[PDB]
Amino acid sequence: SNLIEVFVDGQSVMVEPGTTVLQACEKVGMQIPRFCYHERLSVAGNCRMCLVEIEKAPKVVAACAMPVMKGWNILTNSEKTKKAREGVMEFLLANHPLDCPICDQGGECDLQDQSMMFGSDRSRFLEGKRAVEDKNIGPLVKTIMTRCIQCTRCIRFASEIAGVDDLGTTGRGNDMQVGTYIEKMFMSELSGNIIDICPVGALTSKPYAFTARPWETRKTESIDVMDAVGSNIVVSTRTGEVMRILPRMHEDINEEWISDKTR
Amino acid sequence: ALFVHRDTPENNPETPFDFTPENYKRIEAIVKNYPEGHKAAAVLPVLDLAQRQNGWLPISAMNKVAEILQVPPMRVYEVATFYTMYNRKPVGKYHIQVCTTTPCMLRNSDSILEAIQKKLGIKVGETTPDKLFTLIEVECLGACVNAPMVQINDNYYEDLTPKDIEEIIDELKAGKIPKPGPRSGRFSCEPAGGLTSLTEPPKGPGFGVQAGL
Amino acid sequence: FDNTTYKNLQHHDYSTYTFLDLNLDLSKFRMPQPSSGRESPRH
Amino acid sequence: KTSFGSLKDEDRIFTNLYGRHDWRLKGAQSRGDWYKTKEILLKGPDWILGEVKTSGLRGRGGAGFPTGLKWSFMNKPSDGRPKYLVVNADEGEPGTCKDREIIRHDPHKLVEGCLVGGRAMGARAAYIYIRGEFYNEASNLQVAIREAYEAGLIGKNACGSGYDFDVFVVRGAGAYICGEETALIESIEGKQGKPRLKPPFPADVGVFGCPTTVANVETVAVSPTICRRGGAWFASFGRERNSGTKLFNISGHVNNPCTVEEEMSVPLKELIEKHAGGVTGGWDNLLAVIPGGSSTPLIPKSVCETVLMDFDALIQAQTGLGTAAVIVMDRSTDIVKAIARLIEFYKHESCGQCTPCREGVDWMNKVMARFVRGDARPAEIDSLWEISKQIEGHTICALGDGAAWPVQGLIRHFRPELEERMQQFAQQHQ
Ligand SMILES: Cc1cc2nc3c(=O)[nH]c(=O)nc-3n(C[C@H](O)[C@H](O)[C@H](O)COP(=O)(O)O)c2cc1C
Ligand code: SF4
Ligand code: SF4
Ligand code: SF4
Ligand code: FES
Ligand code: FES
Ligand SMILES: [K+]
Repeated sequence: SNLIEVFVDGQSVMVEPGTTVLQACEKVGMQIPRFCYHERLSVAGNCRMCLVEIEKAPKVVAACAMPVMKGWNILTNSEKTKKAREGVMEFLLANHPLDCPICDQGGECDLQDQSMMFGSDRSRFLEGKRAVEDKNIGPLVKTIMTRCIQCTRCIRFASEIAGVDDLGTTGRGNDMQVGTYIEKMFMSELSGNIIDICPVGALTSKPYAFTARPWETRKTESIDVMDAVGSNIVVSTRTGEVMRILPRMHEDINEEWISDKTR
Repeated sequence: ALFVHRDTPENNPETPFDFTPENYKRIEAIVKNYPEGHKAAAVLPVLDLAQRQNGWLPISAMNKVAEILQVPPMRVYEVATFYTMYNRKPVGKYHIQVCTTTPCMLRNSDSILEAIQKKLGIKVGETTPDKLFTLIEVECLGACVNAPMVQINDNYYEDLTPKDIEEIIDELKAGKIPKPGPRSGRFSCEPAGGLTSLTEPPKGPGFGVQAGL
Repeated sequence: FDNTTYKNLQHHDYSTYTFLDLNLDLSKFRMPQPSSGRESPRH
Repeated sequence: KTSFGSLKDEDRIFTNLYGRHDWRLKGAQSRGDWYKTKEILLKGPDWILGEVKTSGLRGRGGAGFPTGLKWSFMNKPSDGRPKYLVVNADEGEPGTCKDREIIRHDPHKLVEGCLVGGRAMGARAAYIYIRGEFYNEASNLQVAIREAYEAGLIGKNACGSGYDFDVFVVRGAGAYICGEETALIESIEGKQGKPRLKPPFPADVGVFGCPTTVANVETVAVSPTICRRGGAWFASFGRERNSGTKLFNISGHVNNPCTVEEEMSVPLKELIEKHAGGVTGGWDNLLAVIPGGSSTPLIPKSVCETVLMDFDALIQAQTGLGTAAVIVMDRSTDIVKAIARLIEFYKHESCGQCTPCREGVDWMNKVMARFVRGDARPAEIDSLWEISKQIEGHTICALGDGAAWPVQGLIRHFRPELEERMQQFAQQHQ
């Protein structure tokens, strides 16, 4: 009808106009690497981890933002794509702190996992690293902002989803910092969700701090009873004890969010 | 300098700032330059107007602008910290800004930089105890052919030598206002030693007009 | 015909509010602005 | 024609380049500005766009896209939104300072260009974005706009043609990245000067979300003359696909650094010798030239001996015309430090939005700082080359490219000099 034909590694796909290159790859069952893109937030296109090669085109495109055109062949595993990912991963890790053993994201970190699958296996950065001061934004969300990779997910979530315009970027260049600028607390009934959408250990659950690692927890898919919405949750347990509460995706109820009482 | 604000007695949300009546009329004209429904476009000119009235931008000045335009205060904080012409700390009365990018560096911007430091007895980034001068380096000021040069407040002083800059500070320190422009012998961007072009009188109206217009 | 003097000396007299005063001056010449239809994107 | 570079005064456009005549409306009118402008507006946009197309004019802001085709993207039926012309007077590329002279000495050329250009695009107003540092230049331009309003040249019934047009001036606040066309648009909208991804392209979604064309000051200011005198006249200067006259800034190690207008495709040597008084200490003292602002890669004395100043000639020499800001360096120049300071410039201007520039440009800066002292190993030169390639073509805007190209120029032509510093350092600290 109004669908158009594109190719992902030569496999034909029929997509609605406006579908992005990243969304076309989902249909054939490929997940393009990402950091800044989140399907429930506005497109940002700043991390550049989603860069992919379109056949015959000399420039890689940001799959998360680029609308796919008719007849395009998206080469998701070509050397030009692979070298783009290795280059971006190299820049993301250049200033990242060597924190994994003390970092609570360790074991369920997108930076770790996409470094394993898409990055290089070693470093050639021979300088010193950036270090930034931490921001206090309440008793729920701990900030270790040296780990931040400036994806701006928290800013976009706070503004669009929570309707709170208290998070932004201050400064410029390598010294651009995410935060409130002034001493402010980010206290919203949905605030705890920035822990989930932050890809790194920059934002973490203060109550959960240091207590468990993700591989050792048992997951129980259950229902919230703090209100009458019936939000779908996952109860993380370990050796008989409840460790934390996570959202469970349900498009018709809570999507992938929960309230701060539930959390 | 830092990009996080910590309240202090000189700089806190209750530091008194407000636009004068004259500046509110100017604010109205600034806001009228943009489509209705997009008043956020007035953030840059109105922060600058606040700084022109006050000299710098206390956090209370930032909050006033956010209140006038009905933009979240954070969105004004982002602008204030992004653009380098906004002073988030008090500066000296005469903000001396020495270009040190390669074209000016190639024409001995260092000699200018040391000329000012010995004269005022300060290092880059500092303010004199009498709070009259503040020295900082800056990137290309768009006057490269007249290098080396400095900008003091809104004025450019160009084709400088160590003597010329020491003289300018004496005039400023003496209550006088030196004349902006090249200090060598030429007027603007012309070759020194005689123009190599534009010596014939310019043509009058209608010269060269294509047929049938 | 004169070609040996600088004819751009008016900016030796410009002050702090020169640009904003001219903008205020031009306010009466502008055409009415277009409207997005709402007070702001947050309305 | 096979040789270029002897432009006569009668063929020059910016005839008050040096500010030796009255810059106000009476003086500009006496020099031919604002002449038969009503006739041009009534000729129609298709005629104007046709004239610019045949002139061969290309963008004078850096990238140099064909101007006639770029402006034609706006020649589409109004879809309810206002259409805008944004004039880029940010003038930020180091070594570049030509747009400063148009603004303060020939403002009425810029104003008439906005009107003529705006009519071609079907635009209701022009926003002139000018860097905040140029305060006096903005005041001059603001005075000229007032005269054009008081004379009915713009405003309601602009030039008596029945077309309404406004000319707003908006000042920057200190940011080289606001010269990028989409970062400029974001800046007018009251946000941080962070570029937008493409698509959408400004002709579809621009300032305030409306169809917009961003044009450099020099591109706009020549258009009334191209229309008055015809695109055939303009196209008769310079090599084919490199047409017209261009403003050149010659700075650095020359006897008489100056701004001058000259024909495209002029030899770089002739331009330096004829107008700037030659290289300081003689032509044999020349080390390198950055032909077109800091973003373009440098070329060594051997290449400059015969290169022509235009887009295709300089592309062939592995560089670019850029803004035609010619930065000359002589054999007394610490060439590594000169380029290191440019990387330091880009480090301070990156908006920080996207990873390869935010992190990568600061990384090259740290490496360059070590190359100046030789506190490095020769294996790091190829590492730095690969780092620059990882930045180029992977960023949102071309600032990432403009930081990588200077580095590639240094490694391309001065690799042995980089390795000499590493040798000297290694001997001393043993
Ligand atoms: C970092 C950066 C800075 C730029 N600065 C300017 C500038 O100061 N003036 C300008 O005209 N174009 C500048 N540009 C180019 C603009 O993005 C755009 O290409 C230009 O305004 C188009 O105008 P034109 O086609 O008439 O040349 C810059 C681009 C980048 C990436
Ligand atoms: S965020 Fe991920 S990569 Fe960074 S320290 Fe934590 S676990 Fe390691
Ligand atoms: S704190 Fe986390 S979510 Fe926010 S910008 Fe940094 S990495 Fe992204
Ligand atoms: S390349 Fe640099 S200046 Fe351009 S968008 Fe990315 S971070 Fe900003
Ligand atoms: S996921 Fe596309 S640039 Fe971040
Ligand atoms: S390098 Fe100093 S004004 Fe351009
Ligand atoms: K997290």
